[PDB]
Amino acid sequence: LDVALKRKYYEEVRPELIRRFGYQNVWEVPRLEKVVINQGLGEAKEDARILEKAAQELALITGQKPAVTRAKKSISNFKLRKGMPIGLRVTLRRDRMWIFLEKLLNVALPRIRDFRGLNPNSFDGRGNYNLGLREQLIFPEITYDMVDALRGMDIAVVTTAETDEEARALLELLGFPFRK
Amino acid sequence: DVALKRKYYEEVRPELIRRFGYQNVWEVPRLEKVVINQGLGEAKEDARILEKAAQELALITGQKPAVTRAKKSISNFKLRKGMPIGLRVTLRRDRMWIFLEKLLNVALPRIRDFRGLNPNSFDGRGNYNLGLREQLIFPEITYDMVDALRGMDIAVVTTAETDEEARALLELLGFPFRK
RNA sequence: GGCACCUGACCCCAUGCCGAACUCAGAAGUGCCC
RNA sequence: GGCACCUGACCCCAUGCCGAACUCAGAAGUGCCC
Ligand SMILES: [K+]
Ligand SMILES: [K+]
Ligand SMILES: [Mg+2]
Ligand SMILES: [Mg+2]
Ligand SMILES: [Mg+2]
Ligand SMILES: [Mg+2]
Repeated sequence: LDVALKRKYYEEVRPELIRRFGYQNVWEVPRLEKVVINQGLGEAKEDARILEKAAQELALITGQKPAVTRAKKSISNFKLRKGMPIGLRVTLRRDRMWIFLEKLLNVALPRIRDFRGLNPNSFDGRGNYNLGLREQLIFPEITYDMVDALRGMDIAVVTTAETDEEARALLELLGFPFRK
Repeated sequence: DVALKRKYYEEVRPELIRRFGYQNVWEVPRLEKVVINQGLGEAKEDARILEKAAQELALITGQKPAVTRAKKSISNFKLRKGMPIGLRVTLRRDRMWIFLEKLLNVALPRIRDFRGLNPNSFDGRGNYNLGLREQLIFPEITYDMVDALRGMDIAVVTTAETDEEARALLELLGFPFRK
């Protein structure tokens, strides 16, 4: 399972984190835990062929089956208000996560005109990074293009770091193209 | 009574931060769960003493024990695939606190000649294990139902990354370590 | 409003045991998107 | 041999997605019961 971004973590990223913060044992060094990708529908468009087009492209770029999230309790009862399926969700762990981040950061994000870098301030206060991408994402597989149809998918990079400063060191050194 | 929790949140967390210098209160080690594993005594090869034993541990811990059995993978001589080898309960949150309080404010004191706890029983990742062989230390275990169960292997799992931090946690909580 | 984090379980629902997980909850907690 | 930790997985089994959980696996890994 020779993955490019994984290889970089143990080879480069891990040894330098143990320097910046000097961790006692190798198991306290922050790691990547999961990547949750959420492509919402926002009820702005209801066509059924939307959920299925998104469900299938999201599955190719992630290599995993998306789960259909749904509206729990009801809302405004006029007639045309709450559907049922409200978006797609996939949780990437292990190898599929290393492969998705390598394609996202190194081939998809760069092949975008309107891109200067990621906002280094989008950290949740507990070591996790939150991103929102409403552009076209070009992947080796297919092209994720629901720019006009749906809004932006919500990516959450959840790590084992305890603080944001250690979360971005991991991410900075990992490859994430920020602006700081 | 959840008095051991108050102690953690009022005394221990601040004393640990002082000792190790945690910048954030959520990095301070805490108890995640306690797993109890009871071997079988007379409840073994039976289904009436095994019910009085389960309800036995069920009252000691506050929750429904789980029955551990021998993996199902028979060869060619079909004679079943493993019967019950014991009971298991995973204590988290309040039930975990209440059990740790009883354990040291009731169960450990009822032991005669008690030395202390081995300060070495740390698994290397910040967790602690101990075995309470002979009972009569738990008020609940009724008479005429004592040898229904053997001794319990306890595993105190914490969020502490090392034994050092884990030990400080336990010692500040009030575990009577031999040392 | 949604996903992630955080925290809980009154409610649907859930645990070979465990609201750990799954489910649910949360204007006046944190991040991001609309 | 059991539980916990750790690491791993189409072998039974499993995930609204996810070997995260559940299941299973690991003499020559750590801890307590042996
Ligand atoms: K929770
Ligand atoms: K595991
Ligand atoms: Mg984190
Ligand atoms: Mg630990
Ligand atoms: Mg459920
Ligand atoms: Mg299963």
